[PDB]
Amino acid sequence: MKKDIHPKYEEITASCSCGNVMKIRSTVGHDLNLDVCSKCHPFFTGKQRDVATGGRVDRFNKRFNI
Amino acid sequence: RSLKKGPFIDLHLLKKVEKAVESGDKKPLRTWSRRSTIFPNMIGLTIAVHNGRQHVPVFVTDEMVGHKLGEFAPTRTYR
Amino acid sequence: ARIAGINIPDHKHAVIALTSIYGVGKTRSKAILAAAGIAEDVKISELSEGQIDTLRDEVAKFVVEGDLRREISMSIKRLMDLGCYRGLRHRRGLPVRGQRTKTNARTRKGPRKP
Amino acid sequence: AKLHDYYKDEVVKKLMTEFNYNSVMQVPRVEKITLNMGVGEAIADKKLLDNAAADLAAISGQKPLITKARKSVAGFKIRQGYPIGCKVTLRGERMWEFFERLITIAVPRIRDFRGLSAKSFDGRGNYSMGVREQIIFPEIDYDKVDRVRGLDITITTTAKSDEEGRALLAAFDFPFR
RNA sequence: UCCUCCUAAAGAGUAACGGAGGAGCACGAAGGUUGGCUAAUCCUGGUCGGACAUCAGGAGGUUAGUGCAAUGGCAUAAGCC
RNA sequence: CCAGGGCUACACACGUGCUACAAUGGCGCAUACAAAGAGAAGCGACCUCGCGAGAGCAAGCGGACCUCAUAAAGUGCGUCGUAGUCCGGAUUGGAGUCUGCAACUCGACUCCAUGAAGUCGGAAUCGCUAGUAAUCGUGGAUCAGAAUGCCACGGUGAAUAC
Repeated sequence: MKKDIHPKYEEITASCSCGNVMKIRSTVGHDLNLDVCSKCHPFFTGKQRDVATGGRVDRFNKRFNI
Repeated sequence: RSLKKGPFIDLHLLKKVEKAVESGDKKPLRTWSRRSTIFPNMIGLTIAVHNGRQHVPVFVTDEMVGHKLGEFAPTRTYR
Repeated sequence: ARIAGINIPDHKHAVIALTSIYGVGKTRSKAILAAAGIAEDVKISELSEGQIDTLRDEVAKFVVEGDLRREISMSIKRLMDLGCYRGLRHRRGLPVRGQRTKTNARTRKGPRKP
Repeated sequence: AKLHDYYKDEVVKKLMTEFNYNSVMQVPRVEKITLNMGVGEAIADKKLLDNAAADLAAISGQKPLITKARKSVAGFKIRQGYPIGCKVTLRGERMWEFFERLITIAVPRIRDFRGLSAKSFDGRGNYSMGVREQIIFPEIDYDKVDRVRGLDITITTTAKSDEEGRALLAAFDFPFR
C-alpha cells in the first residue's frame, strides 16, 4: 500500500443488539454499536413470514364460526 | 363491512348449488343474485352472473369468499 | 437511534417522531411508549441507549415498513389479477370506493395533463 | 483476517468432500473483490466524483482509482479519457476484513432485505451484486452525505464454473434466497 | 502549386476537360531517452444503467489505433502510459 | 308486472359550496356562557361492555317537567417554534358498527395504518354598511339508512361610506 494516501485504518470494536461483539478494522471512528448482525438477523425466519401469507377460507370460517 | 351475523345468500341460489355439488361440475347456473356472498362450497363452478344484459361466466377460486358475485360482472362498459 | 425501519430523527418529541416509520402513526406510537416506559414529551437524544433497544422490539410487535409494503402490495395485486371491480379501478388508477369520477378524483386519477 | 483463517482451516476441507479433489489447491479460491461505483452523472458536476472518491475510501481501506471513459459514445455525451467512475480492487489480507464487514454487519443493514440471488453469476464463478444505498456500511454518517450512493460489488474467484464457485461461496454463510 | 491509389502493360517513368480524396496546418509535447503496457467487436453477471457509460470473467485476434486524405508499414511496436 | 342493471358512468370545460394552505394556529388536560326546535311501528336517561362507531338492559316523556343534549368559538396551563413541518386531509390497504330482505355496481359512521395536492391563488369577478360582514356551534324538513345542500336558531362580533 502507498503511504499517506489512504485514510486511517484503525481497528474498532462493534457489537449488535444481542451482544455479539466482534473485532473489525474499518474507518468508522472510536467504536461501533449496531442494532442487528448476521448471526442474529431474522433472515432464516424472515423468509418464513413471507411465503405463509395466503389464505381466505380459513379467515372466512372466523366469521361464519360453524 | 356489512352484515356481521351471517354472510348473505338467497334461498334460490343456495338451494340450487347445494343440489349442483352432487351432480358434478354440470351446466353453469344462470342466476341474478349479485348480492350473494361466496362460500367455500361453490369453488370450481362456472356460475354466471347477470351484469344487466348478459350472464358473464366467472371461474370462482379459493380466495374469493369475502367478495360477492356482483364484484366480477362489469355492469358499465367504457370504450 | 437507528430503530426498525430507518428512523434517525433529532430534536423531536418521541410520539411525534415515531410517526416517521412506515406502519405506525399517532395512536400506535402512544402504545409503544406506554409499554416501554418512555416519557412522551422528552426528545430521543435525551433517552439513553438502554431504552432505545426496549422499544426496538416493541415496534417489532407490529407489522412495519419492511414487510408492510409487500403486504399492502399483495393485497392490491390479489385484486388486480382477480378481475373484480376492486381490481379494475386499481388497473386504471381510478377510485375504488365509488367517488365522483366525472369531475373530481384528480388525486387518484392523476394531474390534469391535457 | 478472521475469514481467511476460517477459509484455510474449515472451508478448504469442507470443499474437498464436495467435488472429491485429489490436490489440495484444485479447490477454488477468491482472487479479488472490485468495488466499482459508476456514478455517471459527473459530466456536469465534477466534484460529485470527488465526493464519490471519499465514499469508496471510507467503505474500503484504500483510495479508489478514478476510472476513465474507454470510448466516445454519443448515447451518454462522454468523450475519450473522461473520468466517469471509480473502482476499488481489494486484495490480500485487507479484503477479508471488508468481506467480514460486508456479509456480517452490512447485509443485515440492507433495507427491505429478503436475500441474495443465486443466479447472479457470470458463468465462471465470479459473483456480482449491486447495492442501492451506502448506509449499509456503518462508516457513512448518513447526514452530511447529499446524494444516495449506490454501488456494485463483484467477487472474482478462481473457480472453473459458477456452480463450483457458489459451493465455495455457500460455506461463507450467504443468504441465497 | 503540392501529396495518396488506379489508370500504368509485376524495375523506374508514363497522358487525357480520366476515375477517386486531401493539403497551404499542428505539437515545447503529439520531440528525445528510459521503463512498463497493449486493442477493437461480441457473450454472461452486475445500483442508477437503458442498444451503447463504468466494473468482473470468457471468446476473439489487430477486423483497433497510428493528429489529419489515401497508400505502404508498425507488437522488437511507429499504438498507449 | 317482474328480476338485474342505469339514474353515482369519464381524456374533458363550467357553476355553486365544504375543508385547507397554518403560530390571532395545531395538539393534550381542565373549564364558562345560549336560543330555536323535534320525539312514539319514536326520543331513548341511568348502569354494564367495547380504543371507537356502537351492543345489552332500560326508566321518563305524545312533551316549560323526560330525552335528543356535554353548545362551540371563548378562558388557564403545557408543548410544537415556522418547517411542507404535530399544518392539511384527499387517496388506498386491513379490521369493524348501524340501517335496511340485501351496502358489489352505489349508504353512513368508526379503529389502525398509508399519507397527496395545497406554502393565500392570473386576467377577471362576487357579497356585505350593521349587531351586518366575518367566524363558531346547534336544531329541523326530507328520511328504513343516507348532505359540505336548503330552511332556521343563537354566541363572539369589525372596518369604512369624503
